Amino acid sequence: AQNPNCNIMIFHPTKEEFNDFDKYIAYMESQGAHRAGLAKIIPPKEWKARETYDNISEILIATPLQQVASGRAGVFTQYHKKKKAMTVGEYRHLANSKKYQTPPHQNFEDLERKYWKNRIYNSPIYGADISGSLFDENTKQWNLGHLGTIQDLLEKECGVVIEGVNTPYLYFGMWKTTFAWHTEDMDLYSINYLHLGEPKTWYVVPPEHGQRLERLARELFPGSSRGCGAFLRHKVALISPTVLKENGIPFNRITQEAGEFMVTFPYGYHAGFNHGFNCAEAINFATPRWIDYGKMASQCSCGEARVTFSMDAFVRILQPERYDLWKRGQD
Ligand SMILES: O=C(O)CNC(=O)C(=O)O
Ligand SMILES: [Mg+2]
Ligand code: NI
Ligand SMILES: [Zn+2]
Repeated sequence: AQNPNCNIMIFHPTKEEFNDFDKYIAYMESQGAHRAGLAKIIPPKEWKARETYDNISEILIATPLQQVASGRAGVFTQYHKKKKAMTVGEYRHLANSKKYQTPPHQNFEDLERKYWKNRIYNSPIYGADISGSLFDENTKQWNLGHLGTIQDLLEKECGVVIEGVNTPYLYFGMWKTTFAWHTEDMDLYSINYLHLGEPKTWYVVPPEHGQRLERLARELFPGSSRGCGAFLRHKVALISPTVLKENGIPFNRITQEAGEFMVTFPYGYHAGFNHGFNCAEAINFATPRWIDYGKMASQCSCGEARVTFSMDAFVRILQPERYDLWKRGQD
């Protein structure tokens, strides 16, 4: 069995290996990369996502989200308070202001310490989930707006033709902006490219141990657990590495820098934070190996998780027993 300790693997494809996306994903899995839940892919030196970022400040963040925390430093939830629209230029200036800027630090480890110590005492503003792409249309390799669609994959594997579309999303971050513990919708893969700026630290639980994290989360967030049998789908709960280690939960960590891709694998729980002003692009995708995870994915039916149009068909075809209850949650 490849990668039996479920370590995060880092890949350095050549320019030739970077041509066929699906083939490279399947290669990484042949080496056991999925067992970690997360892999890093460093593009060949000849590749670029676009020519420059000199012209992005006019993008609009229509609904910036202020991430307000409740709890204790290692075990907290966050809620998103909607703020007035601002441009990326405005948001960058805000990120760099004395109130929001990254503090002086020695290295990534010192910064990680500071994040876990102090996160809850601040409310950083995240420009998340913005439909769009920063890949040049002429970038032919690993262009996250030109991937094969999940609808087409389900059609190829299962023969059924369904409605829905699959487009990328931009994320503008600042110091302390946080992504809560989650798997993807329908336990899909994700791919995330850090276009520019400061790093992003990731934490991940191997898919084979995801239920250990869920059981801890039910213990740590007992009201939430009574409200919903899949409350991590609400994407609000944080648990620190120290707390994970105290409770024997297997996990790994890695820091993504600008110019790097990360892939999350089906049912790989992940969480993390941004080091400073940055911009990432991400999208969900599927492979044939996903289909069995899609069929078994938990679902939030309490009404909180509220998701895209395209998840309807995935539930309807892969989980017909659950469909009626899940759709009641959506409506
Ligand atoms: O970058 C972020 O804030 C969160 N991204 C992801 O969870 C992902 O790419 O799957
Ligand atoms: Mg612009
Ligand atoms: Ni994710
Ligand atoms: Zn719910």
